[PDB]
Amino acid sequence: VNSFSGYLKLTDNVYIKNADIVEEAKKVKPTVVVNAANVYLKHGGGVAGALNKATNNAMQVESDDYIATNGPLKVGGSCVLSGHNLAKHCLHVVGPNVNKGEDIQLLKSAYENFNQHEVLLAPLLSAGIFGADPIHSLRVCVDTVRTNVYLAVFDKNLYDKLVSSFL
Ligand SMILES: Cc1[nH]c2ncnc(NC[C@H]3NC(=O)CC3(C)C)c2c1C
Ligand SMILES: [Cl-]
Repeated sequence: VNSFSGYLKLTDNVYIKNADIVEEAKKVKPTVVVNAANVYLKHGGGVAGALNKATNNAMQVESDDYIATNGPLKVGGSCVLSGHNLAKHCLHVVGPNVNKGEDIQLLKSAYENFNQHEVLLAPLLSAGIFGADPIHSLRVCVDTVRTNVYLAVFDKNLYDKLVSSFL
């Protein structure tokens, strides 16, 4: 049993809810919140910009130190950093950005990072301003993630479409 409330069960291990991941994290304080990151951990917009704002820019400060030490992530890669006031940990995962020409086959590699954590709160990778089809992102998620993933979908219209089209 966990504290996630109001989710629709899609599969054995995947759950979905129309919710702002920021407000959901502040309420649940999960062990792991997933950020829709880029390789430079520049959290300007989309989910990343929103999560960072909720930490009062502490996420960005920590991220800049991480990059100064380690260099950029790989597309499809991830790193674990602090969850600040939102979660114990933040798993920064780089889905491919279609508006940059990045290979969509890397979306599966991106979701594989979730399997290193028993339970996570997460957005659909490469959705929103990353330019991929959210229906496809949900499908890759279901077919790749084996640990327990709670998806927060901000847009109500999109959430309804994702549920009604789910096979
Ligand atoms: C403030 C905020 N909270 C979120 N919580 C979950 N997902 C988010 N966006 C990623 C993709 N999922 C969507 O519904 C829209 C999308 C960009 C296609 C967000 C955002 C921008
Ligand atoms: Cl986003």
